[PDB]
Amino acid sequence: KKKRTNTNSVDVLEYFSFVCGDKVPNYESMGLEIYIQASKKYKRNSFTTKVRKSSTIFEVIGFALFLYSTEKKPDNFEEDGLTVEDISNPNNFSLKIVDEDGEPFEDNFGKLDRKSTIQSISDSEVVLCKVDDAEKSQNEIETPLP
Amino acid sequence: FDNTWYKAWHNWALANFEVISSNLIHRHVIPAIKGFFHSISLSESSSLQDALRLLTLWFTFGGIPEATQAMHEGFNLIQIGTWLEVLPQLISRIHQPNQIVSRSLLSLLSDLGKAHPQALVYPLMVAIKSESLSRQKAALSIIEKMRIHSPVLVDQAELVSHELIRMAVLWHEQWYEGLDDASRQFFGEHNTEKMFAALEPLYEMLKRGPETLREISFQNSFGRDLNDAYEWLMNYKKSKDVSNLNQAWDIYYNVFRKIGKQLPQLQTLELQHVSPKLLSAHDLELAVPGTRASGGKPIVKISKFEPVFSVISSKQRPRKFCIKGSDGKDYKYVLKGHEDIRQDSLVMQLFGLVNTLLQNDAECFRRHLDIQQYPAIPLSPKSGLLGWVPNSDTFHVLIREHREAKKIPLNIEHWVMLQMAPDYDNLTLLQKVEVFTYALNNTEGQDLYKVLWLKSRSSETWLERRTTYTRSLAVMSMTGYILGLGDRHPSNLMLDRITGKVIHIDFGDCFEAAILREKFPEKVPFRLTRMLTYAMEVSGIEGSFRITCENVMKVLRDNKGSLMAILEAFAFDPLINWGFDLPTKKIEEETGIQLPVMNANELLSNGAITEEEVQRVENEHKNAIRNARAMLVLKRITDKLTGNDIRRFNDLDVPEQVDKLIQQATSVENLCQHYIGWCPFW
Amino acid sequence: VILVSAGYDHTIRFWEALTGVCSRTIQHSDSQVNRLEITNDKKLLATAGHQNVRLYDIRTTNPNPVASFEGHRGNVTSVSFQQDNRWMVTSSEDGTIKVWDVRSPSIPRNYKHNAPVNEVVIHPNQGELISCDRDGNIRIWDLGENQCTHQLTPEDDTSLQSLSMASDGSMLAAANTKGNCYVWEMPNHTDASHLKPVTKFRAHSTYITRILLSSDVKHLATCSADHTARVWSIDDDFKLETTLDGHQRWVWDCAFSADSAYLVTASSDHYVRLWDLSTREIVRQYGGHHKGAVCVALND
Amino acid sequence: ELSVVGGKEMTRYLKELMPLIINTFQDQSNSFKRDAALTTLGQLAASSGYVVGPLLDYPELLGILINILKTENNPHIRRGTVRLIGEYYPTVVIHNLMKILNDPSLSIHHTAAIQAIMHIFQNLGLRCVSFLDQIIP
Amino acid sequence: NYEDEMQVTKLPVNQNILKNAWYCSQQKTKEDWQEWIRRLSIQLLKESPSACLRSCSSLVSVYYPLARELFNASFSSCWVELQTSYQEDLVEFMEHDDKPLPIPIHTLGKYAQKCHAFAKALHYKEVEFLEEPKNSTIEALISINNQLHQTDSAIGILKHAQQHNELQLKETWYEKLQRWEDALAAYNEKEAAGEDSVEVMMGKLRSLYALGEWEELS
Repeated sequence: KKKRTNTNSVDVLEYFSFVCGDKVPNYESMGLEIYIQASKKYKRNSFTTKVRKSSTIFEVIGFALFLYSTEKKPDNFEEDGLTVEDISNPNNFSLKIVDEDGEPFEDNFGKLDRKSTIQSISDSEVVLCKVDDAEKSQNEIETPLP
Repeated sequence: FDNTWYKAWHNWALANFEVISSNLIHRHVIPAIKGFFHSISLSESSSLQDALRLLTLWFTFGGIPEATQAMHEGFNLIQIGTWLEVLPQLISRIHQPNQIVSRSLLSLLSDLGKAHPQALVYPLMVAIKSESLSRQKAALSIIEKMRIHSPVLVDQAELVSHELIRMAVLWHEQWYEGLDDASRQFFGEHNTEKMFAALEPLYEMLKRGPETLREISFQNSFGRDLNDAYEWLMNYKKSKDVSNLNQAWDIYYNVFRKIGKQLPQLQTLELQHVSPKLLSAHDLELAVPGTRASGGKPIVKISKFEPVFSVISSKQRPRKFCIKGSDGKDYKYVLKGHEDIRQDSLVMQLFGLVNTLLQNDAECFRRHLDIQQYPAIPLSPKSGLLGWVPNSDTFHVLIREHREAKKIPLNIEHWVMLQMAPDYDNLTLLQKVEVFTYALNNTEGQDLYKVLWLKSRSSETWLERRTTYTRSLAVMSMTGYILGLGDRHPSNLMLDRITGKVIHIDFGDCFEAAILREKFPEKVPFRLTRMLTYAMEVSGIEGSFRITCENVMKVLRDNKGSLMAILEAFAFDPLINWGFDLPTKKIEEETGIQLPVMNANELLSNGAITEEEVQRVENEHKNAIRNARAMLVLKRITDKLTGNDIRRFNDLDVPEQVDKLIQQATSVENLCQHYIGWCPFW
Repeated sequence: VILVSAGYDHTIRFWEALTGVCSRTIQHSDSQVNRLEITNDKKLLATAGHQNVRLYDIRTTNPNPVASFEGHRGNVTSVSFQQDNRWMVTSSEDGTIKVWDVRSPSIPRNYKHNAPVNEVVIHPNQGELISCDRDGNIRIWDLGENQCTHQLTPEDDTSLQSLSMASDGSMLAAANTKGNCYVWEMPNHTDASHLKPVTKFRAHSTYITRILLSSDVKHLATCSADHTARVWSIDDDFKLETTLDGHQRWVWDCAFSADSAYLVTASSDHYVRLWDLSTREIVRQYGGHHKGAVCVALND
Repeated sequence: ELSVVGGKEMTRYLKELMPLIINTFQDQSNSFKRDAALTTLGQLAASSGYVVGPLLDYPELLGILINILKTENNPHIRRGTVRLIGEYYPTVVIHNLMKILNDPSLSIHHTAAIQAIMHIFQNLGLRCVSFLDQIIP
Repeated sequence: NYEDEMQVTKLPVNQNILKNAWYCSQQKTKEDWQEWIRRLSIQLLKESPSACLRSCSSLVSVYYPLARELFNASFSSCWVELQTSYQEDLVEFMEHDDKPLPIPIHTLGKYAQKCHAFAKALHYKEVEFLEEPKNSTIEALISINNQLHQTDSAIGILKHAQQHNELQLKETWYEKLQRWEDALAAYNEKEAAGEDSVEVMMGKLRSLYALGEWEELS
């Protein structure tokens, strides 16, 4: 294809490989603690095997700048400046009973990829700064703080 | 038959002047105004206002030699003098199509613009940087006069016009940010042969290249190749356009990832590295880079300033501090970048209206104030030289040092909105009213007191900096309404760290904020951030709105008749304010009210060529998207604050122009609505 | 039985109005809370987005959108269903009163208001729509004519939040945002119908949300920002029948079940109360809410 | 000059008044006749020196106002005459000492050297509290 | 290496005991007070501000910043002390405490002025005028601000609180006619003030004078 060189898809949506067709894109279903239904949770725009669950939320500047509604979590909990994963949101492990597993934030986040739990149905955890210091400190290569 | 009181008897030369706008013979009988303007150009008539209508709404008539010999030679009897003002208007009015009496007045302006270009020449320092083509040729042959009139002063200010246009912002961040959006819609649209020359005119430029030592080289020395992978998009687009698809597929890419990795090193510069040319001026005469006001001062030099500047601090990036003026006086400046100094010249002109009509006023002149001509020249028609912003502190850092000293976030509102509201997205008017009046009852902004009240330092500098400001909400409060630009953003709502006086800064757009902005039709005079506009003064704008009742009443009627006509020639502001002031009330709710005052479509397809120029439609329709938005200051200064809008016509006088603001910073929720700039601070 | 709904909390909890517990337990997002009513057939209920109708077949508990219907800027001001049930006739925050066949995904007709429609309802004659405009103009839009006029302004410039007509054709009753509840009187007709002035009230001294003139048309259950769940009978009792207050209530409509003896306080206070209108006493208070409730569905 | 030496006489003041209070007869005051009457406002503040409140009242500062004949026309343009007049807080004071003690006419210049070595025992001290003071001290 | 200087501290009991001994007598406190502000000079043990005010020149102007040094340091210690915070009884040292340690003398702050009557504290009174704009504190604010001549907002908060706060009676007819305002209605506030004991009320008599006319007072 060209589906790599449009608007925000050289400034923000570069590492994603769009010319590459769907497995060099394995997609992503993020769902809030303000998913207050279970039917429109964050369906944009996959994983390049290469870029992490640092993908993902920075597409919540790139799900808030290709469906005009799932609100813009501001702006300093997304990301700082449009590269990688959410220093107050992780991803957390899904099981198979839709139990919102708070504690074992080290399968999908920044440490490894979000091609680390095979499934194109996960929820997430709330941060009370227990979650912010054993995840930005494992992530000084996956929060590119330019 | 005159022989008395000649100013009021010139309110006459003006009913014949406005009425007759060949017919007695009137080609004569113009002579009522033309010799009687010469009775009032005394000084009480300084009004340049009605002097332009004579040479403006005569530049339009032209006509027979009574043109110069009895009218313009009637001026050449007195003198320039007062044409220190309106010279940026005279460097816009450059083709007038009769040149034969007007080169001849442009010759005359070569003499007018040869005496005090020594001050200005700076309207010709701009002029030669943009085209005006056949009428910039006149501007270039008027340089012949400047090259006779000490070529020492004009060549120094030229050295730098250039050395600042050669320095202006960067070059390699600028060229790689003017490729960033160009061949982007050329790639995924296609624009094809449109943005085929939005990187071609950047090539030119790096024609001089590995140019100045350690920056216009360190980016083309290891940028020797930052050309070789353009000329594959050149040839073979001539020939394959899906085989060589794959080149704006690449060259696009490579240097972007470099641009960000190149935006955290764009602040501390040199100058040994880009301009060691502005390094080596050391001292020119003929700087006057912000003095230019009178001469008591005698033309400040530049005795410079840091090789190593300190840049803004925004996206735009035009080096803000101070460039040492020799009048031992550091010249305050923030250059201006890729812009328009006929907006900030009309932003000084119109601060020149207005403080001369703040001098003229009643009490309100013993208790006198005046809103501060902000120091700016146009470096390009797209650039400038601004002026340090002189003490202050703007409502974003002005709500910081509260919440700094107080330690309670700006989020808490938008986080007491992430608590009350999911946020405002969807949340119609009784709702946005709702989660307004719970993220407020809670909320308190006693801050303007508390920050007052740190200085204070008489326990009455509290009073003295306010009882300065109190009258300084009032003035540019009523100012920022009847005009426009209200601009709600906390960089606009600047406080003073000096006196506490009205600072607008970052001047948006000539017309008002409701039919703007689409981040809500925000309709308010301006804001009530209320306890920062309340705990400032006793009862929330009541001794202060006593004082908006002073300004409004005064500036409702004090000569509002004219005043108006040549504030309307901002009706037709030739090039910059044509240009920047149509696509003024923001064109996002405008173009659209009358597409079919006239025609536009089905005459641009049926003539062989009649689209180029078609004018009428579209260029005198952009002059009638103007004369249907401009008749519409004039019909928005006669039924709202003489001042038109609502249901409630007549005039609305003091009380009803007094409530048209208490209605609109309480009614209604319309004070709520704006957002990123509204930033709902009690 | 059915009701419902949610407020800021965004918790489509259907409970039953003749019982005590919870019918139908679905959290709500991706928009408010404009609309959570059961559709004329009372089965494909709208839960409402950016004009999203996603009709969740009250009978089958917890679904999946079944029949979108999306597409118009803003949010469906009100999803009336031209009882044909053939026509949805959505009055959105957009403006354009299209006029959805809610049995085919398309917009068959159009007519523009310049001053974000405020009110919509159907007269039940199929030849009517008595579509209202933030100016207030009740512009009588008949469903087979494209008529602006007939247009009449009850109160100029203050928005008509809320038009309630009757099932007859013997009223209306029209209350503006200011909470000034002009009562007009319809020659039950088709296409024309002349509005003829009984009584502007004071709604409310405060702000109206929507005055339904009952299933009965006997009351006028006038609910407000100031928390009151007032009912006002039809004849002369357009003079106070009730002031029903409460705590952050901001009850945002009314409903009448199937004898005008149950008022429902849709309030952001946590509670959707099924009171006892003629009896003014909370008979049935629902906890099924993180925070508030807005508008609202009581098809017995 | 007689405004400057009007102490060192009162008579150099009073007589200066009669060569305005009798130039008043024909000529007008407003010229400087505003500043020679504002150097009077001086020196009228400072009526505690130009000995009309202190020494003897000397029937004087009231031959002042009506010698400008300020009768029927007294306001306005005073505005045209504002025209003619043109923490480590413990270490802001550890200096406010040395700011004040910098006095030329000191009783003992040993109470500007006694008090200095009471900062030089000391902050001399932090060699940053010498290049801030002991370049200017 | 220089800077062997804690150097700043030291609290003064005994010494707050010797201030407690001389507050009965002095009562023109500026003599034995200033003696003792040489002893509130002695910060600690040694300093540059301590053996400093052993100076012979000792001026009241070094003594004022140095009367907060053995006091922001021994200060919040009620040891003798804030037991002797007010006594005590030319009053202008106070104003540097102030914005950043507060001190009580607010309600009595009529006392934060009556010692010098001026009504210098238009901001520790303006902190009590918004605290609660009381029915008698709004008009006491219409009084001490005709002094500051801020009437231009004391006919603000008199035209605001005649509109807003209730609807008042004796300060409204007297700052309306001060001033065209109520000229002949402050005189029609003689036709509803020939019942209020006309005589002294000068709102009803002035627009006969405020304004010739002298015929209504002949």
